[PDB]
Amino acid sequence: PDSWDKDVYPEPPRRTPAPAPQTSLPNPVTYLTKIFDLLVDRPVTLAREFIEQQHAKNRYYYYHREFRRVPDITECEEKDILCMFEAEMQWRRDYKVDQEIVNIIQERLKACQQREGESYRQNCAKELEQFTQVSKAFQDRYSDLGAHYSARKCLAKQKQRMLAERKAAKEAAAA
Amino acid sequence: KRLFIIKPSGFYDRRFLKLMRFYILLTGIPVAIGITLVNVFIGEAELADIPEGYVPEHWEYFKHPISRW
Amino acid sequence: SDAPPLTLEAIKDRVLYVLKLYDKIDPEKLSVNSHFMKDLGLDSLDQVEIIMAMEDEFGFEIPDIDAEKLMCPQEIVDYIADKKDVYE
Amino acid sequence: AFSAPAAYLTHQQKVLRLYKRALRHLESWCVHRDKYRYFACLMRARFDEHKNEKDMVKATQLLRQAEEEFWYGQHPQPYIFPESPGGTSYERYECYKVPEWCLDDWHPSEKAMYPDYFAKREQWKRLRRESWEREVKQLQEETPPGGPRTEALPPARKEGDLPPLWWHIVTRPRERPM
Amino acid sequence: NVLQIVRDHWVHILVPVGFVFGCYLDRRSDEKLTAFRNKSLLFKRELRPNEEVTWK
Amino acid sequence: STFVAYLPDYRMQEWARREAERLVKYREANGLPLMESNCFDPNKIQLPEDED
Amino acid sequence: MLKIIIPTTMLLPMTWMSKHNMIWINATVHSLLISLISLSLLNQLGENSLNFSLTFFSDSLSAPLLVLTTWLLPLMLMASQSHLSKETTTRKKLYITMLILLQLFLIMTFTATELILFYILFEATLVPTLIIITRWGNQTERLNAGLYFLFYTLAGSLPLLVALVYIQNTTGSLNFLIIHYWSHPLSNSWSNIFMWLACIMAFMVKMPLYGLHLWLPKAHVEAPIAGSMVLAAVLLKLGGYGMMRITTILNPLTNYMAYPFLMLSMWGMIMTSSICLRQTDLKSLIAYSSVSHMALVIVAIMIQTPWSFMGATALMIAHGLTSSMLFCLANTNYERVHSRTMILARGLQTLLPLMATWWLVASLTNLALPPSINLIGELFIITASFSWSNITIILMGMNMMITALYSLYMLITTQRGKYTHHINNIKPSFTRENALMALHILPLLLLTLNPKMILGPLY
Ligand SMILES: CCCCCCCCCCCCCCCCCC(=O)OC[C@H](COP(=O)([O-])OCC(O)COP(=O)([O-])OC[C@@H](COC(=O)CCCCCCCCCCCCCCCCC)OC(=O)CCCCCCCCCCCCCCCCC)OC(=O)CCCCCCCCCCCCCCCCC
Ligand SMILES: CCCCCCCCCCCCCCCCC[C@@H](O)O[C@H](CO[C@H](O)CCCCCCCCCCCCCCC)COP(=O)(O)OCC[N+](C)(C)C
Ligand SMILES: CCCCCCCCCCCCCCCCC[C@@H](O)O[C@H](CO[C@H](O)CCCCCCCCCCCCCCC)COP(=O)(O)OCC[N+](C)(C)C
Ligand SMILES: CCCCCCCC/C=C\CCCCCCCC(=O)O[C@H](COC(=O)CCCCCCC/C=C/CCCCCCCC)COP(=O)(O)OCCN
Ligand SMILES: CCCCCCCCCCCC(=O)SCCNC(=O)CCNC(=O)[C@H](O)C(C)(C)COP(=O)(O)O
Repeated sequence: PDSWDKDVYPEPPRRTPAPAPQTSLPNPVTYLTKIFDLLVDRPVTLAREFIEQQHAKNRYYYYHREFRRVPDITECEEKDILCMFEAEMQWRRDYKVDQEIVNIIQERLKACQQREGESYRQNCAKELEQFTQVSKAFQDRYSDLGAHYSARKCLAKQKQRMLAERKAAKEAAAA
Repeated sequence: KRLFIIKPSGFYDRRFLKLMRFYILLTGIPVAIGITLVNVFIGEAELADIPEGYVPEHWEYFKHPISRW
Repeated sequence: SDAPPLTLEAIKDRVLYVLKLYDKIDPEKLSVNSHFMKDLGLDSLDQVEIIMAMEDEFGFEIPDIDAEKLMCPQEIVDYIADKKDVYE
Repeated sequence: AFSAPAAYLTHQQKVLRLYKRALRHLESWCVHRDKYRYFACLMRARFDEHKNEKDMVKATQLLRQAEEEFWYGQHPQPYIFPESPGGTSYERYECYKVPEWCLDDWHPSEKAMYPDYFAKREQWKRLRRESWEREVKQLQEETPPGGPRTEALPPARKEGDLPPLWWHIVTRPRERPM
Repeated sequence: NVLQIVRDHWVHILVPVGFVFGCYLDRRSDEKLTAFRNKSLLFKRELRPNEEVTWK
Repeated sequence: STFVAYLPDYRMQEWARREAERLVKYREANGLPLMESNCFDPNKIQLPEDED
Repeated sequence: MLKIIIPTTMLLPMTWMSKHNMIWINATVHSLLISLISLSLLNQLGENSLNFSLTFFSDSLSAPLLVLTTWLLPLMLMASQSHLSKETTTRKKLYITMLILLQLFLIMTFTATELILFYILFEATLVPTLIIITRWGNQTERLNAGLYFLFYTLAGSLPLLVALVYIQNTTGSLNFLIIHYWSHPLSNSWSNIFMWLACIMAFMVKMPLYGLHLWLPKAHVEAPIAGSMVLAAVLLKLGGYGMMRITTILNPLTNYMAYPFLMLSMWGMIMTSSICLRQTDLKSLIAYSSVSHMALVIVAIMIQTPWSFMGATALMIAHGLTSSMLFCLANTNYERVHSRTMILARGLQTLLPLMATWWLVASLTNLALPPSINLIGELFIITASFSWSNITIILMGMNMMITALYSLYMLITTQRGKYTHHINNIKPSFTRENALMALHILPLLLLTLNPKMILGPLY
């Protein structure tokens, strides 16, 4: 339905064929479907209608919490505990959001593999490539930090990688 | 012909099970009925934007009424 | 359900049945109180074949130490009865 | 199972036990009744061949080589009666055997059901309590000074005596207790 | 009626009273750590037309 | 058990999911990479100048 | 944190001013009430710990441990009041006082902000435990057990004291937050190697690490039932909690200082599990099982990954519940037949069916049946260890098998077969014993529904 964003959770246009009977025999599946409909789906729908009638009477909402952007750990001087505290809390919240991004991408991948049936190896390549890009980025940022991770250790990992990349590019320029 | 079956006493285990069921249900049937009545009549809140210049209370960031309370 | 509780009377009829189906025992002169070696003139091997016939009869095996002494049909009846818990 | 064992088996007992074992394993090998009956008569004959030997030494060597033959030719999977110590039903009903002393821990509401059974049980308990001392005294009377020599117990000998140490033999649970 | 049953069941107030006193002392302890109340770069806010403190 | 079952989302997992949804929508709506291998801005880093 | 603490202290005069025949009722009621109030520490912020004040704070690591402590107190009271019936009023009040002081010391230790206060409370727990073991212990061997429990512990903890005061002299603080935010790498030097050892060995001996574990069979077997319950459920977890806290100042040295402790813990896992297969005493078997489980926790803490820390937290909680339940189950039979030998009483399922059900469930959680939290913790630790090195699966796999073996061995030996003919004093199960077993078991099963609560800070 419209409850969730179809841009973050997309799906193809859902092509389904029309029934083309070839025999005089009655299809027991469709009769069972009519029986199921008129014994199960209608009482359940009525119950839900009443429940939502009672819901509409008392309507209240909640709001997603928004967080400002505070200075990160790079612009905190070495022993300033308050800047360090706020930077570390911000880094932790960002780590949580990145975990959820990888989760969304993995959900897409799984849904594609199930949906595409026998053709998943070709029809889910974009989902696989998207996951590969996200996984590579997430791995660079947080892998090998260990328990007792922190923004300072993430910064040290990034700086080590940046040094290696700079030196590699410099010796490639001499080639 | 009907013979006597020598068993250990089953009175005490049965009494314990009845007492445990009784107390668990005594307080857990009202809770089930209360959660049902809340879910049906009160319900969860719907996500909305924060109106202009408004600042919500800390409990107004959760959707379930019981969690909010 | 399964088999009806055994009655000493059915037991003893069955032991006498197997005993008159034995070629070394005179049917018209065998009694529930006849000693095997003493009255009927058998030896230990005849008595062993007789216990083995009794286990084949009642479908349960009898230990050698206990058997050594089942020397008359009444003793076999008593053994089977006290083993299978029959009072009448 | 019911008889007190002796210090040793005689040559005759060993020979009879080997006879029975050989017959049972032969029946295991000879499935059908007629063929088993034939070979069992041949066995009985081969057994009777040395029936009247007077030299104990040669009889012992015959028994020994017969046991060696039995061991080499035994059935690896002999027939066992189902409730026998190797049977498929050997101890099947041991989980249903409850000792009688459990009945004294029953709640009075449980004994309210079955009043007659429990009256008769009180009678049995009175009987045991009033027989115990005579049993102990009789066992002390009939026993040599250097302790008992076998596991054999004497019967009752007086007017209203009971055979000593009878309670747990008489009040066995049952062999199909449920 | 209630004299001696109070005298034998008055011990049932000690632990609830201790609970209340502990809540009170926790609030007093909170009252000592207000140096950064409405002063953090993440949660600093404009007071409402009538409120005095952002948390107590 | 009821109290623990209805504990409010102070661990901020719903919030994190909604935040990731906003970020993913904005980032593949603009053609931007879903995630960047650098957690911190390289313009705010001052590496040691010479490496040999 | 004051709201939880003051009532616990209140419990003290409430029991000292109670009537002679109401001590158990009063203590049990108000212990349960305290446990309920504590239940409110499970609400955790996420990014950081809840800092109530300068002195106390609660974590997601901490919250599960506190709830388990407070919940264990009423169970210990239920388990004690049977064998303490003949005791005088004053000595019963003294026993309850020991249990209350132990609970008070434990709550404070888990929530202390800095290491020196943690050390003082972590060491103060020794006195009530020793008094309980040596004064109310049934056997003559209790005196020897008390000495073993004391000396093994102090020989580890005094170097920790020296190391802590040295660290505060060089760093300026022992507050855990400052310790974490200002962490700097430990160089590879002999001084740092011995600082690492002095920071680690106390918690190693508390766990216990294999080879330094000999105090535990003695102390856990010779103690009264409540002493054994608290020794297995909570006091072993002091080592794990302290190690998880202290390993933040030890990086990057742990990378290679952990090798001998990992070797000891894996091989000794196999060793203590095998020992459980040939044990004639039933309490001795449960003690060695605890050792085997804590070896797994030591491995998890030493390899220092988020999955291993999550698994360690879950396994600590699950072990605390299961081990206490097993000790109580053994104690019921001991109360019946007055002997600890496992083959003395056999076929008890024929005589006590509901207790046999409790036995089966405790044995099933001990071997970590899915989806119990015992298996959650064990599986997370095993996965982290696999990442650490793929060859750990062989040791981990072997341990799983031996654990199933001795768990079902204990179950089969005590519950199945035929009853010993001579013992005729096995009375029906009391309501107290059945309720004690249920109050152990229901919480464990309930925890499966909400796994994250016992997972920890890393989650
Ligand atoms: C026991 C004795 C012995 C001891 C044993 C040990 C016991 C120990 C216990 C210890 C205590 C534990 C305490 C824990 C408390 C936890 C409570 C809690 O967490 O609540 C969670 C949760 C609470 O919901 P929520 O998240 O707050 O609400 C979210 C929504 O806003 C809500 O949505 P909504 O508002 O739209 O929904 C409406 C509302 C009401 O819904 C309705 O009224 C309508 C429902 C649909 C009906 C449609 C048909 C009916 C009408 C048709 C006919 C009439 C119409 C037609 C008539 C005319 C026809 C022509 O929904 C409900 O209220 C559901 C009922 C909730 C009951 C919760 C009870 C918790 C009790 C806690 C205490 C425990 C005591 C235990 C004993 C209690 C007694 C049992 O409740 C549930 O989880 C219910 C579960 C439902 C499951 C559905 C089935 C799924 C099965 C799939 C898996 C299985 C597949 C196969 C498996 C493998 C097989 C091989
Ligand atoms: C003997 C007779 C047997 C036959 C009878 C059987 C009867 C049925 C039994 C089976 C019942 C199955 C119930 C299945 C669970 C349904 C509810 C479940 O989902 O609640 C869970 C929650 O369970 C609780 O978290 C359990 C918490 C643990 C309880 C602890 C008790 C108090 C502590 C006691 C001491 C503990 C010591 C150890 C502490 C570490 C998870 O809820 P969640 O999916 O999120 O809910 C989504 C919507 N919400 C969030 C708004 C509710
Ligand atoms: C029964 C259970 C008891 C508890 C278990 C306690 C475990 C404690 C073991 C400690 C683990 C290792 C300790 C130190 C790490 C390396 C040890 C050393 O052998 O490694 C080499 C050290 O070289 C030599 O081996 C010197 C050490 C040899 C002298 C020590 C005697 C060891 C004999 C074993 C005695 C048992 C000790 C435990 C008593 C119970 C490394 O070469 P090097 O790079 O140059 O030195 C690194 C240090 N630097 C950087 C400062 C220079
Ligand atoms: C129940 C059994 C438990 C046994 C535990 C025993 C091991 C405990 C760990 C070692 C204990 C002593 C460590 C000292 C405390 C740390 C203090 C510290 O780190 O200071 C060091 C000092 O390090 C030392 O002096 C330690 C040397 C060892 C002295 C005592 C030896 C005792 C035995 C050592 C080996 C045993 C340790 C492992 C055994 C485990 C138990 C089997 C560096 O400071 P500086 O002097 O300023 O050096 C730099 C400036 N120049
Ligand atoms: C397929 C399974 C394997 C089968 C292989 C088995 C091989 C068996 C071969 C034959 C064994 C022998 O000859 S064994 C040779 C032993 N010889 C003797 O015993 C001679 C003295 N006889 C006596 O002592 C008694 O008369 C006594 C005979 C006991 C009867 O006594 P009763 O009359 O008072 O009962």
